[PDB]
Parts: sequence; C-alpha cells; structure tokens
Amino acid sequence: GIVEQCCTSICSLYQLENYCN
Amino acid sequence: GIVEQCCTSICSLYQLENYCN
Amino acid sequence: GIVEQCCTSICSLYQLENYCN
Amino acid sequence: GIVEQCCTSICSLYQLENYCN
Amino acid sequence: GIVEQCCTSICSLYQLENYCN
Amino acid sequence: GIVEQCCTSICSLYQLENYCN
Amino acid sequence: FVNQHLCGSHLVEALYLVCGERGFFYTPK
Amino acid sequence: FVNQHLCGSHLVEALYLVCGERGFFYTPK
Amino acid sequence: VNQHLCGSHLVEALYLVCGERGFFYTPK
Amino acid sequence: FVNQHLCGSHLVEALYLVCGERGFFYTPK
Amino acid sequence: FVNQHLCGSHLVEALYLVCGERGFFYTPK
Amino acid sequence: FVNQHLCGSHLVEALYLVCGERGFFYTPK
Ligand SMILES: Oc1cccc(O)c1
Ligand SMILES: Oc1cccc(O)c1
Ligand SMILES: Oc1cccc(O)c1
Ligand SMILES: Oc1cccc(O)c1
Ligand SMILES: Oc1cccc(O)c1
Ligand SMILES: Oc1cccc(O)c1
Ligand SMILES: Oc1cccc(O)c1
Ligand SMILES: Oc1cccc(O)c1
Ligand SMILES: [Cl-]
Ligand SMILES: [Cl-]
Ligand code: NA
Ligand SMILES: [Zn+2]
Ligand SMILES: [Zn+2]
Repeated sequence: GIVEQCCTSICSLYQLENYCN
Repeated sequence: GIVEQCCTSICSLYQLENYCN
Repeated sequence: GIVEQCCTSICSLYQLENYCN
Repeated sequence: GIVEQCCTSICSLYQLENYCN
Repeated sequence: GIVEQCCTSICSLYQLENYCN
Repeated sequence: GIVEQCCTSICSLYQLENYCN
Repeated sequence: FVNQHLCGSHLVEALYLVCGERGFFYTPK
Repeated sequence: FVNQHLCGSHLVEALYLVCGERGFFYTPK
Repeated sequence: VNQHLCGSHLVEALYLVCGERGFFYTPK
Repeated sequence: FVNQHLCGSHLVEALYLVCGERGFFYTPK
Repeated sequence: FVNQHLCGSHLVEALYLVCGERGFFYTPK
Repeated sequence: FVNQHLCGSHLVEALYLVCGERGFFYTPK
C-alpha cells in the first residue's frame, strides 16, 4: 500500500503522482 | 463540494466524516 | 501522561477527547 | 483572548510566551 | 549541519536561530 | 519576492522549484 | 485563490485524522 | 469564522515550540 | 505510531503534488 | 528525544481539532 | 499581515518538498 | 523508516517561526 511503500523509504513526486485523481 | 461547504464555514469532525470512504 | 500513552500506541479521537477541558 | 490578540496582527514569540504554563 | 545537529537531540529555538539569514 | 508572487495567486510546485538551491 | 488552497491543506489533515483506516477521496471541484 | 479556525491551528503549533517543557493552555474563549 | 505520523505527512505531500486534480488516500 | 518531540507536535494538532471551542491543556511533564 | 504569515508557513513546506536534497533559501523581504 | 525526512519537515517550520523576517537557509546535506 502507500504507507508500506512510502514510509519505509522516501517516495519521489513521480511515485506520489500515482495517487492523484 | 467539500471546499464550498467547509472553507466558508467551519465543519465539525462529524460533518467531515461524510467524506470518508 | 499523554505522551507516554499516545506516542507509544495510537490514540483514537475518542481517547484524545479526555484531554479537552 | 489569544485569538483576538494574535489572529489580527502577528504575535512575536515573546508575546506567545505569555500563554505558556 | 542542521540535520546532524537537530534530529537526534532536540534543538532549542535559541540554537535554531543560528540558521537564520 | 516569493510572498508577493505566491500568496496572491497559487504557485504550482513547478514555479516554486525556481527558488531551490 | 490562495485562501481556498490554504483551507484545503488543513481539510486534508482533518480528513486523515477522522477517516483513519477508511481513507478518503479528495476532490476539489 | 474559518480564517480564525486556520489561524488557531498555527497558533497551537507555535505555542508548542515556544513553551517546550512548560506546556500551555489553549482556551479560545 | 511511526506509520501514523508518516501518513500525516503523506497526505500533505499528496495535496501539493496533485493540485486541483485531487487524490485518493487508501492505506488499507 | 526528537521522536517524542515530533509526536507531541502532531498530538497538539489532533487536540486542537477534537476539542474545538473547549480548548485544552498540554502538559507533557 | 497575518494572512501572509500563514501563507509563508505553507510556502516553506512546499519548498521543502519540491527542493528535496538541493535545499533552499527563504527570504521574505 | 523516513525519520530524517520527517525531522526536516518540522525543522523548516520551526526555522520559519524563529527567524521571522530574516528568513533562513535549509541545506539537508
Ligand atoms: O515517502 C514520503 C513520506 C512522507 C512525505 C513524503 O514527501 C514522502
Ligand atoms: O471547516 C474546516 C476547514 C479546515 C479544517 C477543518 O478542520 C474544518
Ligand atoms: O496517538 C497519536 C499520536 C499523534 C497524533 C495522533 O492523532 C494520535
Ligand atoms: O471525539 C470525536 C469527535 C468527532 C468525531 C469523532 O469521530 C470523534
Ligand atoms: O500571530 C500568530 C498567529 C499564528 C502563528 C504565529 O506564530 C503568530
Ligand atoms: O531538534 C528539532 C527537530 C525538529 C523540530 C524542532 O523544533 C527541533
Ligand atoms: O502559492 C502557494 C502558497 C502557499 C503554498 C503553496 O503550495 C502555494
Ligand atoms: O517516530 C518518529 C517520527 C519521526 C522521527 C523519528 O526519529 C521517529
Ligand atoms: Cl492557513
Ligand atoms: Cl513526524
Ligand atoms: Na531512517
Ligand atoms: Zn495554514
Ligand atoms: Zn511530523
């Protein structure tokens, strides 16, 4: 999930863009 | 929308729960 | 205290309400 | 209260210290 | 560096002032 | 300054990037 | 409008605390 | 009253940093 | 508690990255 | 300890939202 | 004045996020 | 865990408050 993926290591803006509508 | 409803007047936590999944 | 209780485990908003005056 | 005093004009850190325990 | 200096032990506001322009 | 430019109109993250080191 | 931008930033943080595990969809317009 | 709601959010974060171990009382009354 | 704190920063980063597009936050 | 310092910062924001008009007292000690 | 104070608070957080490793200088005046 | 990143987020907010009109510099390296 997003926490599993982004709280262990830092997510870039590209990875975060994945969640935009 | 949530903006029109909650940025013009304060929404309580109960009103905000309306927007949860 | 609140720190001992809510920083070691997650406090729900219901639990936090106890610290309101 | 603190809101009237500090949401109209900016309160310095010294002024905010007035509200510490 | 600020990160090495303030992310294990808490830096007081007094110490943080060293990083102001 | 950045305040004059970005507190009147919303600056996108692309525009803000111009202020990075 | 910056005032709406700033208000929405606080709205998302409130939704995060209220919704918890349920999560939420945030749609401006 | 939303401007005041947003302001208070920042006020408590400033009080937290300024007061440190002393703690603080927030009473918007 | 670490994940809860991280999640708070995540929604804020999502808000800024997604802009008027909005976003979907689903931890479960 | 910075981890407690950071946790306290979020706790204060949660208290602000849940307590509303009532206000609250933050005394970590 | 207060509106700008609050706006700046969010501005620095956006700068921290977009600038990442590079860092940044924040000069309001 | 992303501890340094979260720490930085809070340092930037404290620096904004502390430094005021002088502004500040943030270099994570
Ligand atoms: O991986 C993360 C976690 C929190 C904020 C962020 O920008 C990135
Ligand atoms: O009406 C609102 C607007 C922003 C945050 C919040 O908790 C409520
Ligand atoms: O247990 C906690 C700690 C920090 C914020 C929060 O909402 C709950
Ligand atoms: O204590 C509260 C207040 C408002 C909403 C909620 O879920 C809990
Ligand atoms: O007057 C104010 C209002 C909000 C935060 C702050 O540091 C000062
Ligand atoms: O040492 C620190 C780290 C983060 C915020 C702060 O006010 C102090
Ligand atoms: O124009 C702005 C002002 C404040 C925060 C932000 O992300 C953009
Ligand atoms: O639980 C946490 C959160 C942020 C920084 C840290 O060192 C620990
Ligand atoms: Cl604001
Ligand atoms: Cl944190
Ligand atoms: Na780490
Ligand atoms: Zn704000
Ligand atoms: Zn945090």
